[PDB]
Amino acid sequence: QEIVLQPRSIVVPGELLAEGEFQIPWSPYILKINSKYYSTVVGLFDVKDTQFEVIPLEGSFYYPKINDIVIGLVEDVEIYGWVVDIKAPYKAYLPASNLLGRSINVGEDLRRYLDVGDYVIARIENFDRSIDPVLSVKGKDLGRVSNGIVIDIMPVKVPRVIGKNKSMYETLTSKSIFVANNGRIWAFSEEILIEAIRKIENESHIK
Amino acid sequence: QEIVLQPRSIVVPGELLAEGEFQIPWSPYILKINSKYYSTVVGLFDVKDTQFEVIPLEGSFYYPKINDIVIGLVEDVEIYGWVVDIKAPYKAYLPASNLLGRSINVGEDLRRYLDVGDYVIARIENFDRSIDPVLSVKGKDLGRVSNGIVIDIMPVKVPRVIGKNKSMYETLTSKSIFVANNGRIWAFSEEILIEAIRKIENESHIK
Amino acid sequence: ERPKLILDDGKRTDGRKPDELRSIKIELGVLKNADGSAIFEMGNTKAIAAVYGPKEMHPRHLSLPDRAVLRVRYHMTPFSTDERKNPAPSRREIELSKVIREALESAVLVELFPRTAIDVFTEILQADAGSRLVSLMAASLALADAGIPMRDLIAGVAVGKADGVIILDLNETEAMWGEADMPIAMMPSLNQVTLFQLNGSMTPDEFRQAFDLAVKGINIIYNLEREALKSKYV
Amino acid sequence: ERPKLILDDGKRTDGRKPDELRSIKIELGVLKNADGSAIFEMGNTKAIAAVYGPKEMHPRHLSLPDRAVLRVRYHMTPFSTDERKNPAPSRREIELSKVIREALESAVLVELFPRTAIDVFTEILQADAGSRLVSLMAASLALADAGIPMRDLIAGVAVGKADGVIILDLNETEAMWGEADMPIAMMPSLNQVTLFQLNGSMTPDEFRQAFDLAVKGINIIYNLEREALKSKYV
Amino acid sequence: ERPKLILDDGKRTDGRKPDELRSIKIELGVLKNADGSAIFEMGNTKAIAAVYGPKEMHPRHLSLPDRAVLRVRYHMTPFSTDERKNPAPSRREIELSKVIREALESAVLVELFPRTAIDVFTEILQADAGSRLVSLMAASLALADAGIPMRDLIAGVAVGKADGVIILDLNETEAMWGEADMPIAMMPSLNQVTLFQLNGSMTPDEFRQAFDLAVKGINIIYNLEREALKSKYV
Amino acid sequence: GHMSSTPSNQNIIPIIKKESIVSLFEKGIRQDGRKLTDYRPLSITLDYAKKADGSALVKLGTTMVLAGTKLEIDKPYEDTPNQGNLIVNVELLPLAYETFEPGPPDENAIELARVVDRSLRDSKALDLTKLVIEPGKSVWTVWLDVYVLDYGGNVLDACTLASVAALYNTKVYKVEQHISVNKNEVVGKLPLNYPVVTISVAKVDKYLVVDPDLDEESIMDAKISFSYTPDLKIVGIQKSGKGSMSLQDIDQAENTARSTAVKLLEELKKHLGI
Amino acid sequence: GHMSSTPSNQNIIPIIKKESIVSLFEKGIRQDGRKLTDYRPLSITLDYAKKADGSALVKLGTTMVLAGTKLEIDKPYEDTPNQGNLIVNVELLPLAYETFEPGPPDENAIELARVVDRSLRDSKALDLTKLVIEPGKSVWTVWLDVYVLDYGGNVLDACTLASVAALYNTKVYKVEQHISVNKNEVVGKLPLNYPVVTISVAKVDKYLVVDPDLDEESIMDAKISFSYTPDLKIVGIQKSGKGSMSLQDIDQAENTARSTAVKLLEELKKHLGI
Amino acid sequence: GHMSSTPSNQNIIPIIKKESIVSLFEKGIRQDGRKLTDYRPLSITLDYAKKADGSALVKLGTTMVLAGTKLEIDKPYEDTPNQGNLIVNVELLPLAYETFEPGPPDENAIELARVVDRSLRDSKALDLTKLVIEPGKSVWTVWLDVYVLDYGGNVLDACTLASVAALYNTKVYKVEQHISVNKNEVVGKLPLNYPVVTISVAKVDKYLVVDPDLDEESIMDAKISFSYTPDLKIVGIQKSGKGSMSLQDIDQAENTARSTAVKLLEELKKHLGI
Ligand SMILES: [Cl-]
Ligand SMILES: [Cl-]
Ligand SMILES: [Cl-]
Repeated sequence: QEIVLQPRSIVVPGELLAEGEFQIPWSPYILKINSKYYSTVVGLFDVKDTQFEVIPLEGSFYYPKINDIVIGLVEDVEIYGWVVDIKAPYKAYLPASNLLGRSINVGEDLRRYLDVGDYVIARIENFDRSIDPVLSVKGKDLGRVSNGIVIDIMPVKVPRVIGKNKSMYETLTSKSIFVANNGRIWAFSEEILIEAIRKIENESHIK
Repeated sequence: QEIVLQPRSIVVPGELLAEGEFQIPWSPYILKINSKYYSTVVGLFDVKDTQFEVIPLEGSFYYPKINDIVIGLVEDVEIYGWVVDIKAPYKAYLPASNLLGRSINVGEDLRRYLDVGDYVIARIENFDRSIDPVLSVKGKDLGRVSNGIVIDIMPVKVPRVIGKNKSMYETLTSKSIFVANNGRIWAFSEEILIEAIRKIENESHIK
Repeated sequence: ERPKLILDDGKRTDGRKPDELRSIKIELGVLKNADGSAIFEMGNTKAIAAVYGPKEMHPRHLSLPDRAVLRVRYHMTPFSTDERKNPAPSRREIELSKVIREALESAVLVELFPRTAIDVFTEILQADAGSRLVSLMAASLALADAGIPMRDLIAGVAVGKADGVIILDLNETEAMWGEADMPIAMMPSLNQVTLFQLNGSMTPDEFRQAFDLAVKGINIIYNLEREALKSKYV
Repeated sequence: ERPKLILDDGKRTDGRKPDELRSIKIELGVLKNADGSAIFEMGNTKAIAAVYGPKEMHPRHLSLPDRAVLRVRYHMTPFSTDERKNPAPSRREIELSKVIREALESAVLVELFPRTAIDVFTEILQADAGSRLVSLMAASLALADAGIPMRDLIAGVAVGKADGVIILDLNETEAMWGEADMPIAMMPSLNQVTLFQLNGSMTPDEFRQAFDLAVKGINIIYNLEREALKSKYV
Repeated sequence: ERPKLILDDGKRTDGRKPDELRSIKIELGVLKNADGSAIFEMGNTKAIAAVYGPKEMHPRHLSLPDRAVLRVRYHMTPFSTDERKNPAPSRREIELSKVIREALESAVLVELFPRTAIDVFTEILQADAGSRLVSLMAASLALADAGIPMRDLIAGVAVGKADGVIILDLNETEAMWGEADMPIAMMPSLNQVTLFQLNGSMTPDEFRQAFDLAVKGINIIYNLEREALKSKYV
Repeated sequence: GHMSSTPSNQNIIPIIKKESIVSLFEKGIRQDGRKLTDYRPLSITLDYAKKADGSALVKLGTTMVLAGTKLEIDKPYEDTPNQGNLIVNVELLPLAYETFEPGPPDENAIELARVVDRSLRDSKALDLTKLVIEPGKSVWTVWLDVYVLDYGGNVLDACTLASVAALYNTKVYKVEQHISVNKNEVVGKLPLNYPVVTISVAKVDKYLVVDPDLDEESIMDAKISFSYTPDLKIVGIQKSGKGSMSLQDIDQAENTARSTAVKLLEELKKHLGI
Repeated sequence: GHMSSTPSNQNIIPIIKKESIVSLFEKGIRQDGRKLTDYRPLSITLDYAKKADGSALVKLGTTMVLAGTKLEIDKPYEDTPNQGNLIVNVELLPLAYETFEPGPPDENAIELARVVDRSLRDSKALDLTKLVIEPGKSVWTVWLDVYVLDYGGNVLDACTLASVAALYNTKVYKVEQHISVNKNEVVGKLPLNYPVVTISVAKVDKYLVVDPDLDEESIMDAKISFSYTPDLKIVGIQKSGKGSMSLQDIDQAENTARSTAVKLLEELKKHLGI
Repeated sequence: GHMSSTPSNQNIIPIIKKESIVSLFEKGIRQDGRKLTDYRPLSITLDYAKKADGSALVKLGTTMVLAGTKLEIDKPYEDTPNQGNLIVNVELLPLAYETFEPGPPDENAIELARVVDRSLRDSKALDLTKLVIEPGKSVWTVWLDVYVLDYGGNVLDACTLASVAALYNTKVYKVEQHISVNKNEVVGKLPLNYPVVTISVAKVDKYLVVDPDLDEESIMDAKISFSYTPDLKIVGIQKSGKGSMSLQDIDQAENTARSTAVKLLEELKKHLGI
């Protein structure tokens, strides 16, 4: 057979989603055991076309994907680069050569480039299960942040904050915000958008 | 003077072998103290021509020699190479560049090349008292093992298993086997050669 | 031995029937710092758990190339027991931390996070029997609250024998004075046992009767665990 | 002091003459996992030793660039002594582990294996005096059994004084009640002393008499060690 | 409570007036190995300190990228007190080591030496009250003797209340039997407090009276510290 | 042997966040809208730990502390035949914060226990002479164990509140002479003279802030804590942290702490039913 | 403070070796030619440790365990005036396996001691009321110390055998009233009701194997141990290892263990002279 | 569980420096101009630690050791009802040398304590039967704590000197029967039969050197220490260090040590006032 057990339901680890042999791409949120598919997380069952997925409702960590745009926080400065925190299980590394467009020089490195406590907007240039993520500043409007508020959120919530065709992204800009894959948003006076972007976390499952 | 104290004898640490000034190449199994030579191991005193040696009868470890052919076991996979166990005091490293004939690529390294628990046949391309041994897969019939039994033995016994003009190697092949320097042998149906290649360990000193 | 454990009405000292569970209460998201958290109460036994993780592990040589490492602590507060417990870990706590970790190892999908640690800390706030299971189930729930992928939740209960009667979900009087106490935990949807211990003595037929009764309790508990996890979204 | 240690026949409490050794028994290759192993018995004193090594050492900063590091443990089992010994290492065990390591440092050719550790573990199964020496000689034999190159084997014995008589290879009664106890170990073919301690009191002439008697015992023991090691090949 | 602390002459048990310090003696460069060292005596309270540093720190992950790490030990010898003190660190010693380190953190210019440790070890040789301050001032002096740059020296004294009288620099009788004991240390040229604790009880007005009296003592001590450091060059 | 080392920052906060935290201090308010002199919301749940002789769960903002007591009969110490005993232990549970590891109490938990113990003792709130059963022969030992379950800033003041509440909540059981404790009969509550509070003031540049949260603790120069009884005697003081403060800062801090203490004591008394 | 962590593999075995180990399981036999239900060769040498009150050296395949007892006179615990004491310690000596380091008992040795202790206690084999010398005043304490000298797989079952054998081998000495122990006069042997055995069953894919060796332990999914007295009551159960098993696996395992127990008890009795 | 490991060199000295150190040994003198048989300058300051019952600060060259005693009343051990107690502790303070870290005594400090303890005990210098107050009921316990403040070489001999001097310096206080110690009344000094000395001889190639300094210890092959009473009985011997020595070296060393002992005992007696 090939059958699905649920509509748009709230899902829990171990919950049977479907029986049959579907041709689903592998996901960390679904566990296939022979002809049965189970959720591995607290989440929202989502059927699209003939395939299905589980959307996680829970989780504080970001899983690196190559070429993701990410806003990190510098923590350590090594000899030839900067260690960066991107709210992942693994910490990211921004090479000096990447920032400079050239090799470090014989007595280089104050920190006018980047010091501890600086926010950086950056893209993941390398990552797999065998190595920590590598950052690149190359693109436009990447690099250090100077001004603005940076709001932290569940990376799990990032797709709701942007929304269908960036609809949620629109209805925030015009109210008074860059949304990274990282669960962090870089952002008028007395802009208390934060109080609303926390309310999206607390109601994403609703309507 | 220049005299030898023993014929083909079983030898023990501290045992005086010879008095005089012989022109012997240095060996870990013989200790020269001015005009006296002593065994450092449980072994078999062997006189050849005008020189002498001690053949060790004891010892579970292999001492790397450059260009030795060796069958190791992969244990760790680092970013740009594989850590390998060759029954030595030091663990060996097989560089990725050596295996690939080219540099690692930006998202490379599953393990279809080599994973933990794989046996590898390989040669030692670099080693000295200052560094751990480096492996090379370059040669023919090196690289990963797919099939067959791999039998572990005292590296000390490797020269007896091959034998004079590979005589012991012959009398095994025809009975029903690659013999590495490592004290490991890669190898018809229900071939219980192992039960015989253990008997060589238990009688090498005899006849 | 000393008190009567089965009364002439055939009921237990706390009024329960042999096949009846103590009341259960579950709270989730109880701690702000923890990546996930839970309080589990089964009768007067109460545990809190906190989870932190996937995160890189500093002693790299203690990490694993293909898996996350689970790091687990079962600890009882000094005031959780009838007589004060010394806060230094006991041999009991050391054993139970291992048995609880190995139960969780079967459930947590650790190979998703190579070279990381997932930290699981549990504290017994009130001990009235069954605290290893209440700890384990709080940990399971806390891991779900943390969004850490697992094959299944873990539900567990202790069965045993009291004055010759096979009984479900022991209280402290029964654990202390009864003839046998057998904690069992499972991944119920997968039909898999994750924790299994017996202390005391049972015949082989009594053991099979007890195992069967445990499964019935586990299935009830599992549904409460599922509902608790869903409750905030519905 | 309390019992007579030298009887009117001029013999000792166990029937030995002042210049007589206790009986010796040596077994080699006693353990399967250990790279080398040995049991040494001298009278009712019995030690087992196990060796593991040359192997790379994980705390690289604890390794040595030009030498192997020896790691050595002398430990007594709780039931080795007349009254139970607490299994936690004592100050005595800590001292003796060091004295035994430093003896072995003179013999083992550690510069053959830079950046490695050679691990040497010994356990006293029965203690009736002389256990530091029986430990040291079991370790020496176990290292030979492991094929780890050494300058020489180590043989040792304790000499002492009992009721004014200089005596060879003390038993526990003599160690406890005698006037002096002096353990000495050597690499006998190299004429070198590796361990040397005295407790109690002796005149300088008594000390020289005792040292001389120890050498005679050591030479006997050394030959037994050589024969034991050769015995399986001949 | 038990002995009279203020006598009918209005003087204290050791003959001092309420606003009078105990006698002070300072010696510098007392140890050969230490990079810097000092002995400080205030009455019968005596501490020795030794400093080693800037040096690279082996557990690199314990180092700081922008600062040196201070490593500090306050310890009392077993024979420093009226009744023997057990040499194992006590909870008191653990607390005082932290309070002393944090005082020194304000003074030492640690950002001059990224990724290093500066080690500060102090030992109380005689304890007659005020030993945390005598320790802290010996450490300050020892750091100066070691040539380790600091913003200022640290001077300190304990004020308190005895039989209702606010008093400067307590002795042990007053510390034990008085109503309050308040150690204060400062960088006096910078007007900055580095250590501040009170035990016992005071009214808010008494607290202000006492703080004021402490400053007067500190200023006297500071000048003695300056003169001691200069004395060998002049 | 032991030693105290400078720690790593376990909450490195970005320059930009510091500016926000202090942005409304000019107007006398913080992040959460509270005044510079306000505590966060406080709840105190008595008898939370049912097998404790007394207990209290304190929630102060996101800080959570569970205190519990257990009483035992002991022979008194030889030097104090006419007093019972109080033993204070604090643990900073690895549940409480991400960088906490399990192990015995570190220097921070030891400091907490010792500051709380002194404040209780020197306040005279718990008169240990009241804990005697038979002079010279049998006294009560009060074990106070204080567990920080959620580290959200100002854990000291929450530990003091929880400790005082647990002690107030402590049941005393009948003692039977044959001597045994009969736990079926509650004859008393632990006798206290009054509550005590500890008030922590953090210095953040030119401002002093009462009841610092996690973020404020991450940016403060130093902190100082002052303990009060209801008569507003000062019954303990502890400066903590790496930075120094002026004599004038300390003076101002005490004046500010004492004003807050009056209100906190009042709220604690409501929670206690006294 | 303490915590349990996933270990590294201390015996990483190559894919190829796993296939060989299980290659003859279809025919009901293993590497060494033994049946899936057979123990390895067992020898038990009593009185091996001559200064122990009782002792036994157990060799089970390449696993070697030395157990020894020492008895002491103690006042009984206040709650158990009519019982003596049993204290079980197991050490996994660094002699025993290459990756073992010296230190106090790790969680594996602690688990072993506690599983053995329970099986001895709950079996009722050693009735501690028999260890009383003077009720309320003097009892025997039995210290049982169990040393794993060679770690060759299934150390639990060897530890149980050695423990039971050492206890059976324990001499009881005359007690002289003045109270002293006179070690020149053996008046008794420690009184046991019967022996106990522990039987460990490892799950290796679709097979269950009794008495796993080192290689089998290195590839097993999980293991479960069942303790028996001669009446075949179950007197302890412990699932160990990282993997799960089904209810049906456990059921089958118990049935298989119990069949083996009968034979093992018989062999142990021959070794004991009972 | 514990083990002894080869240490790293904590004083790696350059080839060139070794040649200089030994350059004048042919002429019978060292770096500092002292003869191969001479101790460095010795000062002994009694009653240095004023709250100790007895104490001595020993400076031997750049080595500095502070020993102190404290006496307590104890019930004697059951096996020794007619003797008091001596407990020796040595600590190698992290103040003393750059590579010393704080922690409990390592194997070097444990060895020092045990060598000193034996020499004191086996010398019969301190007759513990003299420390009895009431036979079977009350005896003195002498706690001897010996702190190495500056590690400058030959710390053993300085520890022995300091230990003997502190014991000689020990005040005995009046015991009041009700039993209490009245510290207002000194009735005695600890009773010693005689002093003891320890003499350390280092082997540096073909030379033997008395009282090795830091540099000499850094290049020596091995060292051996011999303890003497004034009758020149040998009352302890300890070979220490990684290297071996011949029977003849040991013989020569003892003869050389004993010659030095006579002079050292004489100097120590002047320092003690006996
Ligand atoms: Cl439980
Ligand atoms: Cl010995
Ligand atoms: Cl102080």
